[PDB]
Amino acid sequence: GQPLHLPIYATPADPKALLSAAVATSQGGGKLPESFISLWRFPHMLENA
Amino acid sequence: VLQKTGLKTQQEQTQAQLAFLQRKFSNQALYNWLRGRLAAIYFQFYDLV
Repeated sequence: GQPLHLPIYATPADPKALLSAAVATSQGGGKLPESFISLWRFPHMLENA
Repeated sequence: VLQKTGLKTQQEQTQAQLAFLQRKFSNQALYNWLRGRLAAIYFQFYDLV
């Protein structure tokens, strides 16, 4: 009962290549607040800022 | 067989670390953006000084 033919040999499966996706988002920029005038002249307000 | 499944667990862990280093906040694209913006501001400020 030993077969004369030799058995066929299986081919192993292909492994999966794990891949990541890196995307970026776009947040909208902020606008300016309102111009509020003050009492001070230029150099004092400049140094303060 | 247990050695093989241990190695596949190691591979999945390496994939997890790589996805972490891509998807964390301070990644390489952040520093590229910072170096570009800071370089432009730095050059213009150099000219004024």
